[PDB]
Amino acid sequence: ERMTTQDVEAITPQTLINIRPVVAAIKEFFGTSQLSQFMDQNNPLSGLT
DNA sequence: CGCCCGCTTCGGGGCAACCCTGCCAGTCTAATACAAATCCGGCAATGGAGTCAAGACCAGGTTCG
Repeated sequence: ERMTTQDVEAITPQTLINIRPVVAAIKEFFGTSQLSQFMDQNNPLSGLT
């Protein structure tokens, strides 16, 4: 999107790349997903299992 | 000639147990300019509401003649 609206001979990948949707996807995977489960450690066997 | 209807299939809504147990989800042209409304801060009319000091006032329980 901003590869066009930005003026040429002025921009740089510091001004192009937005890391905020990237970091949000990782944080919404490790938080609040039904595979990012809470570590069930009431003994070493269930910790392993 | 074009005209219409009986089975077939395609789709579409409804339902599929019950106790506990858990707890808070997203993104960009950017500012001026002005006016009505609102609000809040400070004296300034209070007079009402409370507070004290003083006393007058009884009429009854306590003591002397």
